[PDB]
Amino acid sequence: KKVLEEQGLDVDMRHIVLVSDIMTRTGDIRQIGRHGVTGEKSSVLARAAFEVTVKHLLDAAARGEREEFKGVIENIIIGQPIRLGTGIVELTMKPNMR
Amino acid sequence: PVHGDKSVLHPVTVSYAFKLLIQELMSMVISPRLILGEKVNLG
Amino acid sequence: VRAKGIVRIPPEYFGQSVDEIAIKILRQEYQEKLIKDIGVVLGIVNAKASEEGFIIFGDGATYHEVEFDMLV
Amino acid sequence: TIDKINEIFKENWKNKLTKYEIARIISARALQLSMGALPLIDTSNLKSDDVISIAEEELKRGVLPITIRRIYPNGQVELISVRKI
Amino acid sequence: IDISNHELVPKHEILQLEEAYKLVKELGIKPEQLPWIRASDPVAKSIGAKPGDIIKITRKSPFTGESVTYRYVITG
Amino acid sequence: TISDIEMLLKDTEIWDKLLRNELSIEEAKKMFDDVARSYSKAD
Amino acid sequence: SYSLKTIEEHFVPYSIAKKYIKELIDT
Ligand SMILES: [Zn+2]
Repeated sequence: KKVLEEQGLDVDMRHIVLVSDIMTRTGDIRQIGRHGVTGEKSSVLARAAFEVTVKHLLDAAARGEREEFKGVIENIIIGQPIRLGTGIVELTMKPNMR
Repeated sequence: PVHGDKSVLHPVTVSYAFKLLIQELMSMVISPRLILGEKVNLG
Repeated sequence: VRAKGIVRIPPEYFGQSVDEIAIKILRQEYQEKLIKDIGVVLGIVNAKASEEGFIIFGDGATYHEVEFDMLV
Repeated sequence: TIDKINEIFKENWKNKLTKYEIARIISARALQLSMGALPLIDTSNLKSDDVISIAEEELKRGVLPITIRRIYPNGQVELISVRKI
Repeated sequence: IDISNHELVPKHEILQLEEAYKLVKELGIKPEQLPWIRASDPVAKSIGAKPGDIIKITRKSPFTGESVTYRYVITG
Repeated sequence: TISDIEMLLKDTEIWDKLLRNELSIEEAKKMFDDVARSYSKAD
Repeated sequence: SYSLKTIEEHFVPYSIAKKYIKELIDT
């Protein structure tokens, strides 16, 4: 908040609170980047796409890890719809009584 | 390619870039096995 | 034999009674050769489909769960 | 009873419809009308022949039968109707 | 030395098991899915928090005044 | 450090057992206190 | 889109197969 204030521009406190919450989710101040919360996405394709590396794919292949595809980044990679916004809502329709 | 004719195959619509990535990983010793699932929500 | 499956009612068949549309779709898809397992019979009697049906991304048709009679 | 604000949120969103659900309803209805579904509102006397506009007007009127089932994280499911008879 | 009196430190409390059960049933989550705090953290050690417990933390926030958050106590 | 991992295992098993309503709150509290006392004595 | 699950399956009646096919032809 102080850093954003000295530049004189306004950013809502809710965004800063969310960022600080996601930094300290694991009990310690964890780096946002590849060694931290981005490092543990519980997914392989998103991890390999964030930074262009092959080591993560080979590590997953060796450990036999499987990707659940519950996130957003890897769903776009293959083509299936994401579960944010319009994804979260699912509809039911009865066309008989129209 | 592996099972010959005895197995059933299902069509899946994906980006061709993902298929290229799968085949490039398969050119390695990595063996990605795509797991299919019902297109409908089922329930 | 009692079989429950999902039937895809296309948008153009909207406003008609669900049961007749569902049995028409099942007959069109399962008039002969059935499926690989549990017989290859061509027989089918009738069906009853639930009114509420799902809508899936990229498809305007409605997907209903229907239980029906085969002649395995 | 997680918190007071959670209760306010839950009782607020019971009788209202979010913009994501509105967009999904409109897109689904437009896709249905494009393939050949018969519109429920009167086709004539409409300034716009676009399918999107017809679906939007149907949603505003409430004629189209669509029920939105929202699954709460604790397993509760809520059904919200758009008929508005 | 006591650090709980510092301005940066919110109010930490250890809630009973029935309240934790009600919380996890209402949230519909496993207890480990909550954000978790190490049992060796000085704020948890001051109140004598034990692993497997849930800590109720009230923070001062400008939107609601007092905000209630729940942390999970893990082992080291 | 194996004591900490084993304690985490036992605590999550007790919590999952509680979520299935195998036994009431008070017995689970006794189990938590007992395991904490037992495996903090070693440390 | 086509998930088939057979429950409480019953044997095809050879004697009543003629009746079933006659009913199908009627329909
Ligand atoms: Zn094969």
